[PDB]
Amino acid sequence: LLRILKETEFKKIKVLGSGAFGTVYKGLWIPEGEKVKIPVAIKELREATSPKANKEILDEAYVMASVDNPHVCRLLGICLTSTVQLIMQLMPFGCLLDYVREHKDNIGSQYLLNWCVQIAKGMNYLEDRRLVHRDLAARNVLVKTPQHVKITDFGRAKLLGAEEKEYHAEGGKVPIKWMALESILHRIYTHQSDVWSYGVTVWELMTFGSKPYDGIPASEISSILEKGERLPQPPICTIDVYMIMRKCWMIDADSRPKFRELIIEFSKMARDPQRYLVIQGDERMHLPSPTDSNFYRALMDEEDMDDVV
Ligand SMILES: CNc1nnc(C(C)C)c2cc(Nc3ccnc(N4CC[C@@H](O)[C@@H](F)C4)n3)ncc12
Repeated sequence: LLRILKETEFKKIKVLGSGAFGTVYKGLWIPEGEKVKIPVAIKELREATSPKANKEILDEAYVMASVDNPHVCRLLGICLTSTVQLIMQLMPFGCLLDYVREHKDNIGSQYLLNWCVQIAKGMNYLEDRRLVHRDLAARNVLVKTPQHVKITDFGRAKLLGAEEKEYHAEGGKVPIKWMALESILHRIYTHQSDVWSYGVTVWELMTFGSKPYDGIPASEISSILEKGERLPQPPICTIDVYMIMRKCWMIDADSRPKFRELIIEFSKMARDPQRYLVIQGDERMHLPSPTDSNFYRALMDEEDMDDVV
């Protein structure tokens, strides 16, 4: 289900982010000279000749091209010339981690709890398609509007065979602080280790983007986990939200909740959000509406199109 397009049909407008793996641009799809110009995000591979880097972005593209759900990001297209470029939905905002750090002062309990529900729904969808994401984290959730988020960043995701429970991973670099103990010790990943990561992701959100285990080095993490230490109760959480988090980090992976249970439990809480999260100044916090997000987008496109002239 890869739609392979010509590189010449895309103009890059602006850089939205860059890391060691590559660059994300805001681009325009221009298939007909000057008559159609449609905004898109383009992720471009830096190391065009590296077989390992090509492997990684193509695996990402494959997983991303086989998903279709409102709480999950999908691949619109690919270009395969001298390098690889993934063509993706352009969001007005970046990742949720950056979002919660920047907009801390106006984020209320209803938003935090809707985000929990939406990520669980997105993960439930992925589990139903046999996908183990293996890198769920607040930095890997995108903001489409403040009311609507989506799971992305499928570079590490694996498609389990029918009825198979586990993915046994090779060696390499891994995000220790989001991983289940069995993943650290034995390199085993499942939907229930994805549940462990989900609990860390909730904890990032409830702390408005604190780094987990801040101070403790990565190589110390499995030791402290085996000793029974876990991420601390965020200040805004009542015990009922923190217990859900703590259930996600139990040693027995089958004693962890399921994504479907997490959708039901967070839905219930979202029905009366201020009982479950205690935020000061909750009732007078303003976040942009969906129509504001379109305004912001039209505004940004106006100045960027003036810049290209
Ligand atoms: C201010 N606007 C923006 N800013 N940053 C990003 C990235 C850098 C998070 C954006 C990303 C996107 N669109 C998509 C859609 C689906 N997947 C992504 N990727 C997934 C893989 C990651 O490598 C990153 F490219 C985020 N981006 N739209 C807008 C962005």
